Amino acid sequence: MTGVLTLTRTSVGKKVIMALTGFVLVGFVVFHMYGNLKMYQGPEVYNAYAAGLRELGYPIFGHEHLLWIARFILLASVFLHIWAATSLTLQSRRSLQASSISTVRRYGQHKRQSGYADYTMRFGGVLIFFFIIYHILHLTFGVVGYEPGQFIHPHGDVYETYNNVVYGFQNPLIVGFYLLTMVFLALHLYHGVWSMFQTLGWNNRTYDRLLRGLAIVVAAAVFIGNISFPLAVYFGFVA
Amino acid sequence: MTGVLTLTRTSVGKKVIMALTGFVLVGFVVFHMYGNLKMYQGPEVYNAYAAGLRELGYPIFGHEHLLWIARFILLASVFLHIWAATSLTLQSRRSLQASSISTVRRYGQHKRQSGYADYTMRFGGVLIFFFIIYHILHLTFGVVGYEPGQFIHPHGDVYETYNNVVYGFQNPLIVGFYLLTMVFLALHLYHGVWSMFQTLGWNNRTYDRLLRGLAIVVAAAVFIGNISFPLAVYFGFVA
Amino acid sequence: VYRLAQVSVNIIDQCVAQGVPFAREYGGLLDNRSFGGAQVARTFYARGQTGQQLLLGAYQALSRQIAAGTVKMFPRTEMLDLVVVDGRARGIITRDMVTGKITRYAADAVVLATGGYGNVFYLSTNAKGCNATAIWRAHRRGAFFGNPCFTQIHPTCIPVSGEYQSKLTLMSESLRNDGRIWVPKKKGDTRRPQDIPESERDYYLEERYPSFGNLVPRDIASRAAKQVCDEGRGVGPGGLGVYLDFADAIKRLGRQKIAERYGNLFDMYKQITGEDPYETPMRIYPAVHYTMGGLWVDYNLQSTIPGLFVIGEANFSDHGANRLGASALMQGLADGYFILPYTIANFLAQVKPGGVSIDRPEFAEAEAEINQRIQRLLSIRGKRTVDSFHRELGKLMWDKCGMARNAAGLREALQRIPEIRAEFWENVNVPGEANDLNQALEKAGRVADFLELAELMCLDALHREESCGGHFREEYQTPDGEALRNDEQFSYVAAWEFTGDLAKPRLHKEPLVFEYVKPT
Amino acid sequence: MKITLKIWRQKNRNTPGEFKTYVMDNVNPDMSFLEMLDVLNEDLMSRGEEPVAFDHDCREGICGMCSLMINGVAHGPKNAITTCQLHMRSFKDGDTITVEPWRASAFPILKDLVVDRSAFDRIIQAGGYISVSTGSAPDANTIPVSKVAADRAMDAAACIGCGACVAACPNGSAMLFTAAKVTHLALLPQGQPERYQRVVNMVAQADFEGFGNCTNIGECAAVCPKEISLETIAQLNRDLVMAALRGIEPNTPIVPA
Amino acid sequence: SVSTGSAPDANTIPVSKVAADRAMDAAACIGCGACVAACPNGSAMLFTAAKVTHLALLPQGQPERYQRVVNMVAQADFEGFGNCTNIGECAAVCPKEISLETIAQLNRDLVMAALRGIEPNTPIVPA
Ligand SMILES: CCCCCCCCCCCCCCCCCC(=O)O[C@@H](COC(=O)CCCCCCCCCCCCCCC)COP(=O)(O)OCCN
Ligand SMILES: CCCCCCCCCCCCCCCCCC(=O)O[C@@H](COC(=O)CCCCCCCCCCCCCCC)COP(=O)(O)OCCN
Ligand code: HEM
Ligand code: HEM
Ligand code: HEM
Ligand SMILES: CCCCCCCCCCCCO[C@@H]1O[C@H](CO)[C@@H](O[C@H]2O[C@H](CO)[C@@H](O)[C@H](O)[C@H]2O)[C@H](O)[C@H]1O
Ligand code: SF4
Ligand code: SF4
Ligand code: F3S
Ligand code: F3S
Ligand code: FES
Repeated sequence: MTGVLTLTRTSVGKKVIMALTGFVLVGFVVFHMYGNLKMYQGPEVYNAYAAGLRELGYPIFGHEHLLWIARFILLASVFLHIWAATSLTLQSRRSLQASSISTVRRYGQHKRQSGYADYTMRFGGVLIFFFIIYHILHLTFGVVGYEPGQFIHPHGDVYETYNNVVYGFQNPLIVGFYLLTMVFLALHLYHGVWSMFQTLGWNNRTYDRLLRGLAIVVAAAVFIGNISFPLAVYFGFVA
Repeated sequence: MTGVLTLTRTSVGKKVIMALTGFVLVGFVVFHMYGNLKMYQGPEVYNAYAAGLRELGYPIFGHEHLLWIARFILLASVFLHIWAATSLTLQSRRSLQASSISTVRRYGQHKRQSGYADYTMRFGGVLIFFFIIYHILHLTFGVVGYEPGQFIHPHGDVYETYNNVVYGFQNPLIVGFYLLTMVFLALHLYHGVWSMFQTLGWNNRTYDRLLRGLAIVVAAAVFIGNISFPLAVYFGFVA
Repeated sequence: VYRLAQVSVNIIDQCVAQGVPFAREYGGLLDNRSFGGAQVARTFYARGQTGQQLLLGAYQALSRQIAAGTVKMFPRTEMLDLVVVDGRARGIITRDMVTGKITRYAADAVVLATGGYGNVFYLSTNAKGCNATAIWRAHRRGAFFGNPCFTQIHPTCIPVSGEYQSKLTLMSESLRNDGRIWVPKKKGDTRRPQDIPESERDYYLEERYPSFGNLVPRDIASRAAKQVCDEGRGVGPGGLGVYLDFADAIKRLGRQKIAERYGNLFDMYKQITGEDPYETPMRIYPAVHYTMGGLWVDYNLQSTIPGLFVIGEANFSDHGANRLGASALMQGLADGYFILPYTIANFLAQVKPGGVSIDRPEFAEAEAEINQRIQRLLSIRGKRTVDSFHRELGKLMWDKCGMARNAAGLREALQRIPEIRAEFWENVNVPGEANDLNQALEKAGRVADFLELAELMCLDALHREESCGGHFREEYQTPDGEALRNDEQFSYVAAWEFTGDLAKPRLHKEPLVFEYVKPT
Repeated sequence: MKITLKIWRQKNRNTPGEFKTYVMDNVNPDMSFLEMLDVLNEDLMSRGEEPVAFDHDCREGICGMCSLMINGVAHGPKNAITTCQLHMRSFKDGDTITVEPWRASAFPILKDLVVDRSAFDRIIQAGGYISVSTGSAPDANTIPVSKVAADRAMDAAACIGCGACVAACPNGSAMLFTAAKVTHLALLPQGQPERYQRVVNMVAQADFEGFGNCTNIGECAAVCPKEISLETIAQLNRDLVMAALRGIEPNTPIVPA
Repeated sequence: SVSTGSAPDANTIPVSKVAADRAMDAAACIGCGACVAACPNGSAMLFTAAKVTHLALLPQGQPERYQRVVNMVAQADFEGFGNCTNIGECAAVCPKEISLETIAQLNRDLVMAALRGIEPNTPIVPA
């Protein structure tokens, strides 16, 4: 009687919401890795890409209009994603608490045969949340991880995104944090790119292997690019 | 047996044709208000938008090609819309000629309960037709409502659309005509945005309130923008 | 009866195929509910308008045949006479109810499906236009009335607010399964019914009739109600009504479940009367609901007149002395769909098509009779209205030939009916013209036929010296108040023949034999 | 109650009508509106005047005969009821009530308040049925109809054919009646085989009979005695769009006999 | 929701052989609960999905399927089961080899029911 908003009523509907938001977030992650691949072209190309993100369709759309629409869509997707993930994590925790040997163990010898997707997904999701916060504070705003006099904020229509990236991955702690988050995001994609198709019902025996391979390809590409960026910056390949 | 052209055979089919053409025209009206919102950005931004409308997709598309396609689509939509509106208006007029106390009165008392969406739609449609004719003759061609030496025509790739807007809404008669047309177009949108979903059958109990709210939002935004433009120009906020 | 019960299944199949929105279960299959007093759930229903959906399916089939050109529909046209040519019903004489035009139609067969005559009692549950004009004209033309005194009533009907009202809205008779029938003990009580204490409430049907507790049969309970209202109680607007109270049921059962059982009924009662039955007791009063009588028909649904077939409530047919619930719809659909198409074909195959046109002398005589009757009705210009005479006739028939009948009362009614008929034909006011939309003329004709039919009804009630079903004689009843049949002398169908004298019709007994269901 | 009535009085279709004023000194609040009209008719007959003619058979809000525009609203001020179901307690002492017939080109006026509503019959005749003959029906339980679909089809099928939707529609359109029948037949599996033809034919008939178009105003649902929703009109619109996609052409319209 | 005595003839509604085979694959569920036990979330998604797929694949379960799935899913939420992370351990340990395509079918049914605005009924309270 509420319509599509009846999805919030069931756990399966919450997983459908997470599947749609994860579709949006996987698209953004792939496009963001593709955009950040331009740092190897040079500071000019990377800064041109940064400036053109804001001028997306400028002759028709005002400055930062499409960028702000995308930012709002991303914020809504990530908020729905985290809300549904927290709800379902708490539901599964309650489902496990009553019958359990301990608060850290369920069975005496439980043997997993279909992977450890729950552990990796939940822990990596928490890590990705913290990393997104630290990332927006780090590269978008420059208020963390920067010595005084290294971050150049976008003034007017000239961008120093390349300089910010080069001076960002200098502290090995930040590089290690980015690398760990990229490992857990690689696991996140490796499971979720197939899991969103399975959660929406767009899966069967024939396409199961194809969707698993697509998830593997997406996760591998994103992982390789997103660990190439900070390692190249820290080791001196991008300067 | 003639296919979709059978829509022309029935009054409901004419109403469906009007629903589709009104989808097109509502999209154009919203995009037009969004584009004209750049007068407050400045003359440079407004003239850049005017030039980029013609130079749309230029690396792949010729000059004014996409604009001429859009103009042809708009002309077809508005001609089908006006034709079907006239046909349905004449049919509904014939439906009341025989049984009516007068040629201006149907009942000696008719308390209405669901609104007045037949006086507003038809009268505002006639007003919008006349306004579109006058507006094309006014701002597109500058052959009416302009003192000599006040209107500048597109010269090559330079555009003086901002100057035309500033010198157009100087006579308060033009401002009043525009404001009245915007009031009746606000009524048109407030009814038709929902009525075109109802006409195509994309409506039910759950989404009726949602479509009503969407129609209200669209009408309010279009009305506010399209009355802000000439009032600001006439009062001196845009000069 | 066996044919009706046998074709009921085809009736339901046809109704489902036609798109009648019967109640369905969650699995997609049909849902059955039980009537009052029925031991099986054999009833298929729409929510509360099953008759509406059945007639809508039949009307959609009729509209399909009208579009196909096989059926010519003549709405707002009232058949005023039957034309019998060479002993066969070979046409009808009708009047257009808008233009007033008298038309003559000739046919190879004539079917009378004009419903019952329950409006001979002025106060009834039937539609305002229901009449007995067609069947009475056929009876005067040669058709035999089979048991004209067999009338069914409804126990629960919303009473009238004054002498102006002539229709009692039918409420479901399951309302007596959860209510208590009473009237104030004092004859004149100005207190509110809910303010009347329990000791001062005359809970009749409980103080009297201890047997059949809270499930007294409709006939006994309604006779008690009419006796109570005739003694003078003043509970209703005119004193005609009894309190069916739901207060103790609401206190006992959950008000939510009582709502789930009687919500539509309570809403309709509050709309009609302006009183909520959740706080005040509701008022009910008996009204004549059905007529199991009508023109006698044989197994082929054909009347005494060859070529005249009577179907539905207009014939006697399958209901005997009491119509079961959901049987009038069943009988009508059976006759229309699965019986008459066979029997009318059987009749028509033995006769030559055509041969009779509307220029025959019989058509002229019938048309002249109809025109003279209409002109006489319009020319009386008396001081009394048509509804006044109909009200007098209905009150006399309800008091004398209603749920309680006796020889003295029936003789009094047989004396009074000719007097009322003479007063009608000398002192009735029918305004307007014949060639116009004269509703008063339609009412005048219907009441003119009713005044003749009521005499035959009273004569049949007097002749049947027994009680069976709806027909109740006070001289023949069990100590419990039930009907007491005389199967030795009255086990037959009484078909009455019009002899030209309204007070002396000829009785024809059609003996009844029961080889399968033994009388008990 | 003292009640003033401005009643439309028209001698016939050709004669132009006028409003006539009738004062009722005593009106019972429990008395129905049609009962008050009957009392006025008796008073007129006693005074020698011509009684007011109006349509009425069942007086239960089921048949659909009653058709009165009372004080500007079809079937009276109260919604979800008919003229017969309207009682004088809905009015106040000294009130003026304007009684009118249906005003539509396809609904000719025959008398004071009587209206010719055969255009609805011709709309039904133009495919508002399931073309099943007698004796060919399968078993009643052969085709499963879901309870929700049956409930919606009964909501649509509960249409008494009063024509108040045409009367209160500013365009004089039969959209609600046609939509109700189309939705009733379309929601059942028995109405599927000819549904996309049926709607087109029915819509064409409503155009041929002389009804207006649907501006989606919604007065029809406001004054409908049976609370038939605009979802029926949306269902008809979907069916007509789908039939246009299938190239369904309307048949020859049903000509009056 | 079919009562006794109202059933039509057994051959009235044709069920395709592949649909019957899939519905028998889903219907072959012994209710052991090993899917809940091996699922790291303790979810009954395999059992509920098997029943939903069994009834949805036959023409007799069509009238009430989009309600049923929602109700069944809601009941699994009310009874105290976890959510499906699509791990697939339940199908690994299932004695009758119920595939994860049953869970995909349930997901499709629930999405379609949400598109229809299907509201779960009141949960079945333990007696
Ligand atoms: C359909 C909805 C459309 C959106 C409507 C809401 C959005 C617009 C209104 C609210 C925002 C206010 C816009 C006003 C313009 C702000 C931007 C601006 O002026 O540009 C500054 C750019 O500043 C920013 O950083 C702009 C804000 C963008 C950062 C926020 C990132 C959000 C991330 C979203 C995704 C979250 C993660 C989920 C996906 C993984 C310029 O910097 P500066 O030179 O003034 O620097 C300070 C002086 N040194
Ligand atoms: C899929 C179909 C594609 C389209 C095919 C047909 C259309 C193209 C062929 C017919 C038109 C060809 C015209 C080619 C030249 C037009 C450009 C041109 O001449 O440029 C001038 C601009 O010319 C115009 O302005 C031409 C008219 C364009 C405006 C037409 C308005 C159309 C409105 C349509 C919507 C109507 C309302 C419905 C929506 C509410 C520049 O100014 P000027 O040199 O004339 O300056 C004069 C100095 N004294
Ligand atoms: C970079 C942004 C993110 C992307 C691209 C992403 C992608 C995905 C995808 C595609 C799924 C599968 C959804 C499904 O099976 O229907 C998923 C599941 C999940 N994500 Fe995310 N996610 C992101 C951020 C987060 C964050 C910030 C959290 C934690 C707050 C999180 C926690 C989870 C959890 C717990 C699940 C699985 C829950 C379950 O399957 O029952 N994710 N993710
Ligand atoms: C090591 C790989 C990455 C690099 C080099 C990188 C680089 C950048 C840079 C330079 C910015 C600032 C540009 C801007 O704010 O508009 C940025 C913003 C952003 N990044 Fe990343 N990023 C990486 C990984 C990620 C990942 C994995 C995510 C998703 C979880 C992500 C999400 C974002 C978001 C949401 C913004 C803000 C976008 C905006 O403000 O418009 N980034 N990134
Ligand atoms: C670009 C400007 C216009 C827009 C955006 C617009 C939009 C709409 C929309 C969306 C509808 C509802 C259609 C439906 O319910 O299916 C509508 C109805 C209508 N429009 Fe327009 N319209 C515009 C200009 C006009 C013009 C120029 C006329 C005629 C002179 C007109 C006359 C009408 C009429 C008469 C109706 C409803 C008629 C009926 O339902 O009987 N409009 N309009
Ligand atoms: C600026 C250009 C637009 C304005 C100029 C065009 C205006 C012309 C329309 C005026 C009315 C004539 O419009 C004409 O209406 C008639 C009947 O009303 C329609 O006639 C047709 O459809 C109607 C139902 O809608 C039925 O009677 C029948 O199926 C057929 O006659 C024609 O298909 C349409 O062409
Ligand atoms: S749709 Fe409603 S208002 Fe119209 S005829 Fe049917 S019942 Fe009357
Ligand atoms: S493990 Fe398999 S058989 Fe056992 S309950 Fe779960 S789905 Fe059914
Ligand atoms: S009021 Fe009129 S516009 Fe359509 S919805 Fe009803 S017929
Ligand atoms: S193993 Fe568990 S996570 Fe879901 S797919 Fe099966 S219930
Ligand atoms: S008289 Fe039958 S609906 Fe009113």
